[PDB]
Amino acid sequence: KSPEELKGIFEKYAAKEGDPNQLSKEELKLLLQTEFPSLLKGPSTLDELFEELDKNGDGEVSFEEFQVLVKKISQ
Ligand SMILES: [Ca+2]
Ligand SMILES: [Ca+2]
Repeated sequence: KSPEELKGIFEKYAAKEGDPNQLSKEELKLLLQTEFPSLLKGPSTLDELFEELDKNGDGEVSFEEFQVLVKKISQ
């Protein structure tokens, strides 16, 4: 899908709790299993995907941080 469509998906989830703008490990899990099931059933564990994605270490994944995965998503 288009970039605007991914932001859309990102968005429904980031808002379920905490910062309505960023993903929590729970919200990322939720996103991943409903929308992209094989991202999370690869070599990394959700926990390990979370570490990779959280660049700062603020416990949230922003949309910009989320861009990494997109390559696999779009793939
Ligand atoms: Ca959130
Ligand atoms: Ca972060």
